Amino acid sequence: AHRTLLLRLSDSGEPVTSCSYGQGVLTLPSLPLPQGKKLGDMPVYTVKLAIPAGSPVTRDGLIWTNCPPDFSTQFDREKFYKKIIKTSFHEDDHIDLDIYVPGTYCFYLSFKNDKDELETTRKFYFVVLPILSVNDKFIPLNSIAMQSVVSKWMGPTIKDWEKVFARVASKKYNMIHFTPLQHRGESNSPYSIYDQLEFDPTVFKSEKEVADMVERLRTEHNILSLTDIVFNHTANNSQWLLDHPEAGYNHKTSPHLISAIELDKKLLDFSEQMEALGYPVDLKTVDDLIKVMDGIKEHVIGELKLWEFYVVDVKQTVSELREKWGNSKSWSDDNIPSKDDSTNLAQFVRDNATEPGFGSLGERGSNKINIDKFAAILKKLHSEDYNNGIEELATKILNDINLPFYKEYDDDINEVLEQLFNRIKYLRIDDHGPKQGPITKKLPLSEPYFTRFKAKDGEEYALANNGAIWDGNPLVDFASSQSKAYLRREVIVWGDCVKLRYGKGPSDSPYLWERMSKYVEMNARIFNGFRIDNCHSTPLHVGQYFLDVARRVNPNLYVVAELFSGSEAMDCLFVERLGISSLIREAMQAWSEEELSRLVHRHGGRPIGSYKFVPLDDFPYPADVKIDEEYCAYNPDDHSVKCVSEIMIPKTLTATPPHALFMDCTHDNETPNQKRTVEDTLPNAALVAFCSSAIGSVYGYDEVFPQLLDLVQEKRTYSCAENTGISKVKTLLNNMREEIASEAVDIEDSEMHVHHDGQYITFHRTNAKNGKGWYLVARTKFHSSGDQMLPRIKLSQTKATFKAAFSLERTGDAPISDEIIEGIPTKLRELTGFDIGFDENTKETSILLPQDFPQGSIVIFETQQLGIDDSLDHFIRSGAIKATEKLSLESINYVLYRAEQEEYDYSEGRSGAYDIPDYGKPVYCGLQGWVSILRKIIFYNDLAHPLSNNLRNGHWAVDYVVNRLDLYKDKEGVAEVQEWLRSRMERIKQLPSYLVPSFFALVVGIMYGCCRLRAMQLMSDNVGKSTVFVQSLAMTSIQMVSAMKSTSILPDQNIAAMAAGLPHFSTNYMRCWGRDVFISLRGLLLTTGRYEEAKEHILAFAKTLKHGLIPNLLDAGRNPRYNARDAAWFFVQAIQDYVTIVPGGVSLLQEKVTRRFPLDDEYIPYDDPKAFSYSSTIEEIIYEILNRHAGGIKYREANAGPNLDRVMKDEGFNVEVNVDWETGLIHGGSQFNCGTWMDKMGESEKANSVGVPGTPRDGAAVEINGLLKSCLRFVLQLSKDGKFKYTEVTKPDGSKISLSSWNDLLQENFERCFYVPKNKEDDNKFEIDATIINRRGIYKDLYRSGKPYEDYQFRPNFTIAMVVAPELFTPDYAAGAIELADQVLRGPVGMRTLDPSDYNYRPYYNNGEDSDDFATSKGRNYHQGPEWVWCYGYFIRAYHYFNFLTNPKCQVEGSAKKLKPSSYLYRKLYSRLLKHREWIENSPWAGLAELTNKDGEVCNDSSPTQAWSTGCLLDLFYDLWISYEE
Amino acid sequence: NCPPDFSTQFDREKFYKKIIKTSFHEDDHIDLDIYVPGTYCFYLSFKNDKDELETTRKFYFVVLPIL
Ligand SMILES: OC[C@H]1O[C@H](O[C@H]2[C@H](O)[C@@H](O)[C@@H](O[C@H]3[C@H](O)[C@@H](O)[C@@H](O[C@H]4[C@H](O)[C@@H](O)[C@@H](O[C@H]5[C@H](O)[C@@H](O)[C@@H](O)O[C@@H]5CO)O[C@@H]4CO)O[C@@H]3CO)O[C@@H]2CO)[C@H](O)[C@@H](O)[C@@H]1O
Ligand SMILES: OC[C@H]1O[C@H](O[C@H]2[C@H](O)[C@@H](O)[C@@H](O)O[C@@H]2CO)[C@H](O)[C@@H](O)[C@@H]1O
Repeated sequence: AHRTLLLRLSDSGEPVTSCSYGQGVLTLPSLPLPQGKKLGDMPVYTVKLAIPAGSPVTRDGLIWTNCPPDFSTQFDREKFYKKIIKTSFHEDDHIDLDIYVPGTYCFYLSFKNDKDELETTRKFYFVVLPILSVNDKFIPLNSIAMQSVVSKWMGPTIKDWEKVFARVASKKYNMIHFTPLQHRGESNSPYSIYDQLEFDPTVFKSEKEVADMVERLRTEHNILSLTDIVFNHTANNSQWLLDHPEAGYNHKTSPHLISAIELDKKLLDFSEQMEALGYPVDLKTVDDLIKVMDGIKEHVIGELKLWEFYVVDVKQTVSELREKWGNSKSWSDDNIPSKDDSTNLAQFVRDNATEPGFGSLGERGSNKINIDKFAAILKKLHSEDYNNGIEELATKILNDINLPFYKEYDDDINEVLEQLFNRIKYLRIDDHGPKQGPITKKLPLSEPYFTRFKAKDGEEYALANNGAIWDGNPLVDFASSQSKAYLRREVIVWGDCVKLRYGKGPSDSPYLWERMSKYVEMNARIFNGFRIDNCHSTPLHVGQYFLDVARRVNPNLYVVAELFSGSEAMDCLFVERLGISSLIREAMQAWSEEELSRLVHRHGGRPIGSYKFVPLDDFPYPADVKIDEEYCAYNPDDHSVKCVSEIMIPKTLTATPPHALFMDCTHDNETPNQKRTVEDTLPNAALVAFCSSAIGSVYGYDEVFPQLLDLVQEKRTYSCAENTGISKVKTLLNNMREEIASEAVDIEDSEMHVHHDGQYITFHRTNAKNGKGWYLVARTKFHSSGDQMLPRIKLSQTKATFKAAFSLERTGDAPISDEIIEGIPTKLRELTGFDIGFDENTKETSILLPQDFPQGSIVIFETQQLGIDDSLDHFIRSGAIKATEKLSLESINYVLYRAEQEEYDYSEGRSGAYDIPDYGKPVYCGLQGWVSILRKIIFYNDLAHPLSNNLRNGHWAVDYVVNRLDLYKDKEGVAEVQEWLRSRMERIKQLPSYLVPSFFALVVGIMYGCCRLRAMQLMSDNVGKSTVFVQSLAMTSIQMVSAMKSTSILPDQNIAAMAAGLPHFSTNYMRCWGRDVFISLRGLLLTTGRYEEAKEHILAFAKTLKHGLIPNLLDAGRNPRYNARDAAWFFVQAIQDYVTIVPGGVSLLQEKVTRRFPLDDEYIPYDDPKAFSYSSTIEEIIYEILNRHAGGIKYREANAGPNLDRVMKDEGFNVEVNVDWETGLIHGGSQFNCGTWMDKMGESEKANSVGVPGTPRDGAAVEINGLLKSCLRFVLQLSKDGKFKYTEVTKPDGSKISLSSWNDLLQENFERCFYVPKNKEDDNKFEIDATIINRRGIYKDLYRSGKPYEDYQFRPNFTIAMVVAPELFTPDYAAGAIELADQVLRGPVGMRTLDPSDYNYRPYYNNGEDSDDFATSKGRNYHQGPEWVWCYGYFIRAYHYFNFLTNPKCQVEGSAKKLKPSSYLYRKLYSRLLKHREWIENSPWAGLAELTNKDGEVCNDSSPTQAWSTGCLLDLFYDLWISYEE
Repeated sequence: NCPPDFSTQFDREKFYKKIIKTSFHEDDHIDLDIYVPGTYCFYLSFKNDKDELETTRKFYFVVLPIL
């Protein structure tokens, strides 16, 4: 059906963690194949790789992976296959990896670097677990019960072994771990394997003999089998070690150990003649201890030549100086240090005149000096004649060279004998190991560090034997040249075993790799898996190769490993590359009760009430996505991985901690009888069995054997005594886990709580799906530590049921037989007296233990959380899509957003946002306010967050989500969304309190994603198919477009009105601004597809025309202050954008509005019969704007006075506009007016700025004139097609000018007036006064301005003209001018409003400063430094256009021979949008800010989400889409 | 760069798509309807043996005027 997982990648190709589970591995969940399907009928899993659009990896990117393309192809570690990444600046690319067989798979990405070179990422691995079945019943990996049995203690017959099989089958173990069933070595230790390819001749005689026995275990007792596989060593008496001695490290293969060889055979030879002089041959005195140390000091150390292995032979080098003095005898460069600095001169010969391998160990005289270069230096430093003090000088230098080698020797020798008398002490003088036997040939004082033998070839070789250094990184081969452990005697050896020298591959040891390969695949044909002892000491490349050979034989190979590397990161890396399926954890390692509770806590599961993952505001919602319309397209027989909700966003693949196999006792650790007591066997195994993982035990733990069985010596056989000790309880524990294994699946599905009080340990296993759970109270018996009483156990909203209870008591000591390993007689008494009280009011269960509950006892309770059944998950994950069926792009605003000021409008100031105690209020009243807070909470499972605490303290926030929609119930689809929330929140309140936070965030997250998907479906294709960043930008359209009660765009009705920004531009007269609305109209309404909403805004604002201008402040239809010279031209530009984009957009021109003002610029009140009066067409409105400007405007603001503006002076109200008809430019404004987008009127009475504009833009502004040229071009081609009637324009005196002539006037004079030439020799043709100038190569910001220096200020306003009227700019002038803005005026998110090099530059805006500074006080800096985000949009829109025309590197051949931008340009565009994507990601408001202080500094006064901030970035994405993506 | 119909004007650099019907047996025939005399050219794009995009030369043909 659907076995697909989503693996999202970052911009650097690294996998993205969906949740924080800790250091882990991309493991895919172990699930059975579909009903009646084998390996190869279909892919086991499909990993959907998601690459971000426009990311640096997409540039000529390829996905490499060693995943075979089909089931027919075998797996190869180093054969990677190509996959092409479909590059796009809008749409992410998805690449499927079909996997047909479990194993280890990795992937890396290759791409074109920014240096046009090739670059490669890391290799990222992911493990597909094997499928474990016995006959035809699937065995979940976390329900494995493994019984480890040692071969040599099971009897001499195959049927005598099958007696042991029946015993462990009654205890209901489902897996048996075998110590290697091969022919054992001399010492008969199970791990010293004589021959790897031959089984034990005593029991088996063929491979089929063991294969039939293992298959018998499968069909008879329903038990799988696996063995140990030994890679690191082999027995010291293998006949192939004689035939092929190079398989281990010897004096030929590893020459550095020659020094350690001559020391090992110097001690076996010493211990054999030791007794002759032996003052303390075998004693236990303090004087005895020192006398053997003196014997070591004098009999071997003094007889080992002072060790020339380090020291250069002093006199034998001087002898080799006179011998050929007269050959190569000359040096050159003066870098030879003076003899005064003896240290520098001594090491200078070390770096220059030395033989290969200086410092390293090897042969006896391994460290040597190159004589021919040394004598050449001696002749250059002292004299060419030898007798001139060379014998003195050459010896002085060599002695100084050997000074560090001598101190390297004294530090080595001290560690040689300190390790000796500290090891001989414990071995002989019994501290904890009684073994003071007289030195024999079997047991000398020296442990054989090297196994000596005579081979074929003639030579007598000397291989060593592995072991373990006490402390040290296990990744360092103690036999390799990097370690000095065999020399300094820092190795605890195993004489039974012998080195296995693998190299970099099969080339260093051919026969060893071929033998181990055939040895691995032999056991792979028979058994179900392997066990690797000390896997951390086996090299990676060695373990990788052989485990892959095994998986080719047994595709369902189950790998266990005792892995204790340096850290958790190295443990995960070994699990990643080797394909380990389970890690061994030992419960006997816990020294105290608290360490056991912490060990059990690590492998028990997740906390109770843990948050569930949901796609939120960080996912793409493709409008064309498949949907489980009622979460019903699932069949239990398909065994498909489920999506999170009705939306079919597949299950995310995230790193999870590697699976654990918890062993209550292995075959190497001491018995509970030894480390603790025998009674602890019951509570220890119960705590382990309750963990949500695989469990196991060694044979004898359940049968309470007295002490740890010596794997080397002991020959006794396991007892056939049945049903001893815990055998009854393990049958219960394993049978109970079989009931749980049927439904428990992933990591979020099993929860846990563990408590430790004194000697008691509490375990509460809970299934998060149905609410069924187990409660374990286990009193541990580490020591007999007196009576302890456990307090009253309290379970909230839960009912408990007694299951079973036992006590383990000791009845004397164990028998002492020489034939049979018999355990300690124990009584298993069932317990009673447990009182389970249930309060029928508070629904609280209390549990009291009886006083007869001795240490070493347990009691298991079956428990069930109240309010949860099996049908709870389906009821929450269904119906939300049908509930959002009737939602509109307007109605989604009330479900998801609504600021507190917007909510006060509908609620008259009564409601607002829910206040979270000890935190604050969410940013929006809708679901977005919750999602913005919950995403970080769900990611970290922060159950201690103030919101998490409040959710389980009561149902206030639960009812708040449902009760909000009463304000907007009458709107389209909101009622059905509220009913889905009402029914689901009602069902949630019936749950336990501690489970409400996880379920509250799940219901809110599901409805949010359905509302966000519904939005992408209602929008256009370019938005509903793009990256999260583009869709997040598009959701700002829903944040701003809303219906209100205190304001609107129409004076007679209350309809949808685009707000300027939230929350400070949303209510009353502060909401609608004509300048802002039509700058954002193309991005928020046209790019998104809200064509009808864009028409309503154009028509409504057209009604409020006056003075041939559009009002800055639109109060619906009453008092619309006309303080704007900028607004009317952005308005007429939005009309062109409407007609250009909307199909049949020319119909807007003939739309009849009811112009609420007379043609003559007068003043009619709201209630006036002359308000409706006449009708106006958009054709007429556009012409009225063009001709009124040309004909000369003349007006003073109506109702001027303190009532209008409390700061504007009287002369400021009379602002005017006229067209200079020699240039075509539209000038206008005064130094007392602020009629541009930089609208800041001073209001500081302490700085004396009241009424003084901070940025008065009087004269010709680049924005106004650029929009004028675009409007003229639009109406010219409009008449050429027959859509515009008017073609004449009258000038103030009375003459007529054709509209074409006005367009030609600007075309011929715009660049001449504004452009500042970069060379001073061209200043004579561009109307420039060079005395007042800042930088050259700049398009001016103003023309004929009141302040002449403000004319030449570098401001981002010229880019608006570059976007709307590119014909006014010669390409090379515009490209160089906009490159200056990129280096100087471009901030990280916002565009610097003023050149930082200017003297008026104050980039910090703090409206509320009461100082005497003419700028900082009362926020006059508004547009004099601060970085605005919308100007960034117009900047990059023209940065892309003019770099595409100028720079030849920004162009590449396209289909149909249309010039398309290069990846070099897309790379530069993508980089300049990273800060915007980070901003909208990590902001509580799901948008982009209005303003930013200097260099990205957050401005508190800035509105956190602004309409035209995100709308101008959507303009760029639509530009690249509508022009190239065809 | 042949216009699709007589209403569409001629552009030197605006080329139009035509799909080649691949077959191992049958050749494909693609018609180029010309409505006005002038200079017309055609080139072919295809998937290279390197799985890349490759283009042939521009091949011109002249339709003489009617006098
Ligand atoms: O209903 C009648 C109406 O009459 C009066 O309205 C006028 C104001 O008195 C008058 O000052 C003016 O308001 C203008 C202002 O002159 C102009 O410079 C501009 O102001 C900036 C602010 O300087 C700036 O700080 C910022 O204000 C934000 C602030 O940063 C933010 O942190 C938060 O506090 O919200 C503030 C806005 O509420 O941005 C603005 C806007 O760019 O624009 C102002 C609005 O046009 O002209 C008004 C014309 O009606 C009375 O004063 C008013 O109370 C009456 O309701
Ligand atoms: O010239 C006054 C005008 O420009 C200043 O900028 C430059 C100036 O253009 C240079 O000639 C020289 O004087 O360095 C000045 C910067 O220190 C001021 O920045 C500007 O505010 C002023 O109006």
